[PDB]
Amino acid sequence: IGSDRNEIYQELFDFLSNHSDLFIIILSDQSSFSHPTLSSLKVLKLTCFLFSKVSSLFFKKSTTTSSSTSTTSSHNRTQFNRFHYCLINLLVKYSVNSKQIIELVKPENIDEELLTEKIDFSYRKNQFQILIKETITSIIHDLLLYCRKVSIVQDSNFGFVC
Amino acid sequence: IGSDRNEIYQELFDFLSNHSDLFIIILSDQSSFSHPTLSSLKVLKLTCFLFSKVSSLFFKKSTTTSSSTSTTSSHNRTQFNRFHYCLINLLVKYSVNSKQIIELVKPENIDEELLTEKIDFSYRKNQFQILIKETITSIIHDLLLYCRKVSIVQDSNFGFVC
Repeated sequence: IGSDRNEIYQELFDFLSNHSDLFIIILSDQSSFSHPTLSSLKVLKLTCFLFSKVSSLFFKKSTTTSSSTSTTSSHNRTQFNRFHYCLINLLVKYSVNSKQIIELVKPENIDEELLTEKIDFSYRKNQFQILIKETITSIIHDLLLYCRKVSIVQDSNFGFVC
Repeated sequence: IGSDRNEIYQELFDFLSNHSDLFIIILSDQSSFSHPTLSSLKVLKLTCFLFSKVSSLFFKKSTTTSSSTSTTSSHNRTQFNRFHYCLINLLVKYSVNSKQIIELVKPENIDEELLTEKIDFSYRKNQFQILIKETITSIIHDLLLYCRKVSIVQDSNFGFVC
């Protein structure tokens, strides 16, 4: 029903918004690790998808000006601004440096080393440099869905500038 | 006088603690710039020195339990915990990866390219790979002074675990 997808998206909103420092540390991709891995990218692919799904509640819970506690509506909008700049800076990092990231990622498992030897006959690359790249297609895709759901609002009003 | 060094250290404490998210971004050294530079290290050498100087106020303003606003003393201690983990993770990054950092830094000026051609007769290295290294001696030294001033308190009581 019209309830049930918004209920799922509200337990996900209030998850992401209580655990906000962990999700800021994930969504900055401020990686102290001198190589990224395919499993940090597996986690990032899922995190950007969740923010793309919940994006319309991120607009609403930061724009509903209730006639009471100005100290909470400013806080919700400050969390929104932090998450928004992280998600926009990922759309810079993962598009512009896309090729360097595919050339910097390392395997974590013998399954991924056996994809690092093997070529793709369509591409030459190895199969690992394609699984990384198509994980990066996924990161860019739901980041662009987040940007669309934040730039264009209901009744076709404009939202935040991406 | 006994006032005047605490005046200078208080304007520096309340500087570093109001501007906290800028100093967290400096002190994490989560360098998304795919090479570090000597001038980011010039800034980091000064930032670690200021936190080493102010460290004893960072212990006091996070441990003075007044019988009043538990909502502020918990906040001061949360800022302390953020700065402390950054300064400790720098002491990991700059000691263990010390040699790789000297092999990853680039010059920003023709003055520093003219130190990148020139050898040191004592060392072979170039002179730039020594100026980087001795900037890293400086970063490690005042980070170790911070750790000493935070591990060992007045009366020789123990402080925070480094």
